[PDB]
Amino acid sequence: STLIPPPSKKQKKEAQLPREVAIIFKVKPVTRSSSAIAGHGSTILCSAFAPHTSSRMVTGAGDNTARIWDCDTQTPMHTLKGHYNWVLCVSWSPDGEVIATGSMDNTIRLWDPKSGQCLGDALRGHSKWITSLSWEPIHLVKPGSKPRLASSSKDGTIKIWDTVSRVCQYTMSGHTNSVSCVKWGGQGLLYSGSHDRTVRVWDINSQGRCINILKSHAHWVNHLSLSTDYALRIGAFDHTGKKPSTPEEAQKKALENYEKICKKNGNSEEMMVTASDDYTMFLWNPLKSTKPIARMTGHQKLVNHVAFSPDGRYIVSASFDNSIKLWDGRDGKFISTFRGHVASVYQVAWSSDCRLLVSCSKDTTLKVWDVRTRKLSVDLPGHKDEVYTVDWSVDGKRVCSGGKDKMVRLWTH
Amino acid sequence: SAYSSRFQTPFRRRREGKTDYYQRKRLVTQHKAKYNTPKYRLVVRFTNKDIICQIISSTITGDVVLAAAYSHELPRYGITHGLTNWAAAYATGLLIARRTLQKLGLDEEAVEDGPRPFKVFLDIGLQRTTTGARVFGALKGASDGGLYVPHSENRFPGWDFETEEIDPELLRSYIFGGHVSQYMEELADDDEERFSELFKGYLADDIDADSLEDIYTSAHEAIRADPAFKPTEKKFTKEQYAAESKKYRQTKLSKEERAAR
Amino acid sequence: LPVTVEKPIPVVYDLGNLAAFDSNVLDKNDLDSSNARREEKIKSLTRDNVQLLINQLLSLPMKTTTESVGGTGGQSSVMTLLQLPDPTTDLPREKPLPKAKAMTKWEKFAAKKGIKPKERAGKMIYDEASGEWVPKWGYKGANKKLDDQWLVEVIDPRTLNRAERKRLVKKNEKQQRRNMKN
Amino acid sequence: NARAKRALVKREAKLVENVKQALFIPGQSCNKNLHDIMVDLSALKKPDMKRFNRKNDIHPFEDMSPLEFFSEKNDCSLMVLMTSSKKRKNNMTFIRTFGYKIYDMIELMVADNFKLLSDFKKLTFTVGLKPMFTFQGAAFDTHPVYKQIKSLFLDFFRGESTDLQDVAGLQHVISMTIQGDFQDGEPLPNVLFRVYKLKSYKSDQGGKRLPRIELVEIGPRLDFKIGRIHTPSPDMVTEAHKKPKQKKNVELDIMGDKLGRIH
Amino acid sequence: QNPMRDLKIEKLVLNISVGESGDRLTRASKVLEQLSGQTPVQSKARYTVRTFGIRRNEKIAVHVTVRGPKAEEILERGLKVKEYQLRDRNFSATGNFGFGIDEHIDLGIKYDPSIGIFGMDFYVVMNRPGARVTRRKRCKGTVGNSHKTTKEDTVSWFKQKYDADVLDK
RNA sequence: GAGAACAGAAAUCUCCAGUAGAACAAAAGGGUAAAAGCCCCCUUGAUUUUGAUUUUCAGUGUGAAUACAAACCAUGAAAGU
RNA sequence: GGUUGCGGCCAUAUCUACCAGAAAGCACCGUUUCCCGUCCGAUCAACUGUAGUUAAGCUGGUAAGAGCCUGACCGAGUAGUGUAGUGGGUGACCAUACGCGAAACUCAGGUGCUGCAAUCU
Repeated sequence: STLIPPPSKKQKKEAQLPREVAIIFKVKPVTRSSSAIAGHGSTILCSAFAPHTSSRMVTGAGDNTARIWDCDTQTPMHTLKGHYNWVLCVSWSPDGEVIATGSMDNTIRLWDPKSGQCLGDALRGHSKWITSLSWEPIHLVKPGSKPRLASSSKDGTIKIWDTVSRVCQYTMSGHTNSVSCVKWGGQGLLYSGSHDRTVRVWDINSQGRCINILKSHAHWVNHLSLSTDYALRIGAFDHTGKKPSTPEEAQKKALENYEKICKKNGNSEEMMVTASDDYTMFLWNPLKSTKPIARMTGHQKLVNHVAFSPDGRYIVSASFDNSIKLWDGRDGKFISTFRGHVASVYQVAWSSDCRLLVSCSKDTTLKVWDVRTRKLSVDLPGHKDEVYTVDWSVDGKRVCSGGKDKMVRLWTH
Repeated sequence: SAYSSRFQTPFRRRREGKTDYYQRKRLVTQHKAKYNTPKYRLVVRFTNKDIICQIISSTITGDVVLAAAYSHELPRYGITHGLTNWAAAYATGLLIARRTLQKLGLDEEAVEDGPRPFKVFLDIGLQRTTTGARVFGALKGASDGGLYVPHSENRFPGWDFETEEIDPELLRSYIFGGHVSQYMEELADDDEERFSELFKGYLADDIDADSLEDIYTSAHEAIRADPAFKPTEKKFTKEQYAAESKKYRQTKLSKEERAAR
Repeated sequence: LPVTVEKPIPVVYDLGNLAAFDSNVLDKNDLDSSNARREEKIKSLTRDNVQLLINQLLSLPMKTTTESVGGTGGQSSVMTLLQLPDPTTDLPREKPLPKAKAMTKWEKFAAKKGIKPKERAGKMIYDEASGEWVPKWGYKGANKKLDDQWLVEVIDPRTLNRAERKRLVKKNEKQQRRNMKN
Repeated sequence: NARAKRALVKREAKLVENVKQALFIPGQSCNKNLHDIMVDLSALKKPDMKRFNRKNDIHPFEDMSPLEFFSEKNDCSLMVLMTSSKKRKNNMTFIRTFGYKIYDMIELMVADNFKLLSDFKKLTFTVGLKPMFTFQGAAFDTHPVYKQIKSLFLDFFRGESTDLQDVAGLQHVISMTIQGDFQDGEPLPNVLFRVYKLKSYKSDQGGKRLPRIELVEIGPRLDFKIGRIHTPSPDMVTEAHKKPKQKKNVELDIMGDKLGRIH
Repeated sequence: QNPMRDLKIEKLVLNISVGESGDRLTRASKVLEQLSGQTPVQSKARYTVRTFGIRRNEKIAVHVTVRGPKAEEILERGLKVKEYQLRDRNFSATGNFGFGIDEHIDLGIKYDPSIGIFGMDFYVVMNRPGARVTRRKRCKGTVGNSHKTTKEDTVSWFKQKYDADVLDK
């Protein structure tokens, strides 16, 4: 090993002298690993902590049987079954009353957390494998009604789903290529990326009618994201994790948590961002204008992920150049470039306190950065192969990760 | 008589079977080529109808305990039976872990940032090192309680000696006491008289094999809720016990009663 | 209450031994054994010296490392430790240095000739007329294979080979004892 | 046979010597209070410490051979022979060696006012931490006898010479002070060995990070009286201080470059 | 009174000290295997005997311990060859006893001619509750004299069942 | 010491007694006691590089040994070794 | 004041025969569904506390009991031992001094204290 060169003898003589006397809510960072959890014999493709508690968690994989996990015991809990193809993606409802996942097969299957049994007949209609999912935010939802579940597929069509009737209340085919992702914003206007090098805001309130079509990327859009996505995903589940006493209380708490972040500038205008393969990223304010507020750029290779900070003050994105790049959340201005990964980054998840950002890459050793110091915090080796996915618990008590090693691993302070 | 004079007496702690100095020396006497740091041993022990686990730190005056827990506190958490079993040991380990984590202020010298998550070297003492031992379940419970005790998974129950794989479902069934449920189901169809003898409290309380998992889950939730370590009411004063001991303790005879004889 | 401390003569510091020395004149009256307060003044002086040392030790740069799981002897990333300068207080050595080196009558001849140190690449060497390597030392040796062969084509020759090996071993031990003599 | 090789490597002049072992030697005249003071001093010396239950009649000032023999047999270059007599009451003849040969000797008879560790607050005192030192008085840096006592206490209590140390391990601080200033040619004032447990509190008036320090004595308390003394011969002083020793216009530039200079 | 210290067997230990090394030791072990139902453990020679032609470390004998209710059945089966008449000897002062018998085939099991004729040693060992303290890894200790087994207690247990007589004073 | 078919003073088996005249390469000799002795399970290592000496002459950011120190190794639950 | 876990000193702590242990806490104990290992569920591993026992281990008390230990200005600043002087003698060596400085022996005493957490009529 090439150890750091020993200090010069003059440096030791200087160190011998007296020196440098001068009379003149928070999440604990993860720093340690946990026992591996054996499970289905296939590489994990996705993971998502339960919004209401870190003890529950679920992960997809190449095995058809999704496996919920009891993080407190690091043991399998009520393994899911029914799919006949790979579980390409998984997502929890913001209320937490129902789970949703997207199989490589066209079928989609809601699940009940209390037992893991499938919630009715599998959703169907897509001509190609599911790409992403986005539950409707609870604050938009009226009390006493289950949130709608957005869906997307490689064909590029999107079909809003009514979870109660298990039927597609709406459908669209405005994208000529695959929809890389979709998200349900809190303003009531849908947004989604596409492989056709185009983005199209949609107004679900107007029977799904389209209203705008962005067109600035030189290459296909990837991983569309919004500053409000954290509040829209957590479902008004504060870090304490207490369940609201009534559904109307849940609606009020969700509207309050959304207004707290939407009005950071004194006005309700959530920021939006869209990663692209052209080594560029663009801030977006679709309600304000059809053109980007700024053209973020600098990565030497295609960005693989983007994630707004929970407060929205900062933007960050994974890249194939092995150097995550922070950006300002208000204007997209460059801040600092993280480094250390030996291989292309895949995805990252912001800490609930916003002071840290867990990350993973094709290199077996996932890492987490302390954004406040703009420097690496602590490496997290242990995975035997690529860490395809990582996620942070909403309370911050624990972190989970998957990979090609077929050995799920949890992490906590 | 010369044999009594020549031989040197074994150390009184060695004269007891409760300790083995050869292991305690390595447990305490760090080399210590690594940079010096404070260290504490997570002592663990077992006894009939009871379990004991406590953190400890070396001192010139003798070992000092930073925290302690016992199986007898389990019923307050709803574990009214099975205190000696594997799942009860895992529960006692999670209890001591949450208790030390709460007393340490980790949740619910500020310099040299203090979150400094706690770690300890568990010590089973003379208990045999074998896979599936309940002491290993108490260690797994301490590891799940936020304490960070290093340990390979080889000794956890359900381990396959022929491969690195470890079954997690068996570990969950052991943590929940499911082996006791299997023993009860086996007794239900086998000779009933052993069922009438064993688990007499589970039948007197109308306990059933299906409910043991929910009972252990509620006990874990109670351990997560209030690990305050409530002191016993101690109804009688200690002076009353000291007076009661005098009535029967055999005080040494006065010299006046023996020198004359 | 304030941590600040000062003396007319600045305290000497040796941060490597975690030691400090105070040349300031002691008060003979406070140190008298008869005084009941003698312990208190010495305690206050030791407290002031420890406060000065902590003010010095706390200023030293601290190491940091990202390694946290699987480190053999590395410090935890949450942990931080002072970079102690090497001590300035020389102390007597425990034992004399092992300066009793000897050429053993061979290194001089090697310096006098073109001979070079052995490659030290590995004991293993391929066996002749065989599909598997036979190490020449540290394991089953081909040199001892001659005893195991069913025929030598020539007193038993294997006994002569063992006698030659014992002769070489005794010659090496004799050369070692002769180098021990000098 | 390999096990003997490890003992031989331990009994060798390593370029970075391991911390010297201690071997207290109770005397035939030793009083039980002297044995208690010896156990108290040994408790600070752990783990590098040893004991011998057998009583001995060693006379280091009259015959050093037995001490040199025991130092080699026990691999303990340090030694502290307990002794007592009608004149040299509660004698404590500390000893040091270089190569198992005698290096120096000095008497440190305990004062009658000594206090055992048990007669102090029962504060925690983790074993194996390196004590801090806080010498006091100008004579320690000038008087050859006090300089020898300081070097002896440092070699005995400094512990491992680690290149890095946690702040958490500074749980205690050894302390010593001479019994006042003295004019040259006066009898040497008795040394006042002391120990204290460290304490810390928020300052609020001396920096955002520096905490207020406080001390709580734990002992053992002792007030050694100086007596007979012996010093190494100058050739021993030269051999014992030599560095292991294991370049102009050249330096190791940062990043490992060996940049030169023409000047 | 002696409620908690009732006499009871600790274990039965059959043994066969064969007089010569060879394959016959395998059949001698198979005899104990078929008798006790468990695999015999081989016993290597204690040292260089040299008084019978055996060498050190050579196998000479086999034995197998027995416990539980079945041990009493083998005990009675071996006593039947003894005619339920022990000698005044064959009794340890500590409270143990044993005996051997020629022609083990007589004790119940079929002659099985291929196995061949063989005798077998027997040595029962009495014990009392609390004997576990002597062997337990934790809190190991001795036993009190009042609880210690004695030859009189062994003779009393022998008269407690099987109606065995003590022949040859 | 009491004992065990053949089996006795020397076979193998059992119970109570042992500061260990057990086997620890050992020599003056201190000493090893839930081992440094007996039994059982898993395993390479003559691995890589950083410096200070060693002679060389395609003398070479080491081309190779010696010593230094870091990774890597085996084991255990770990301390640690 | 009794007791469990960890300990410090390491025989004032160990060995032999008896007696007591009220209440509380080990232990003995009952079992082989499961993890686990032995020829043997004897030890080890596990099962709940169910049928019991203070009979043992264990805590205390007794003994002209065996060893051990403490301090006394007890031997004693004694014996032993280096030092000077031709002080006596051919001399070895002997009195005179301050140093280092014992032990056998004698006297009196004892047959375990002590820290942390917990518990007990």
